[PDB]
Amino acid sequence: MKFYTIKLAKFLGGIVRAMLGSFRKD
Repeated sequence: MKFYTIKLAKFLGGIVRAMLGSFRKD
């Protein structure tokens, strides 16, 4: 494949945490 598929997945998987990480439980 474009191999960029794995790269993007990581990129999103990096931001996904950042979003949730943005909001703190307490």
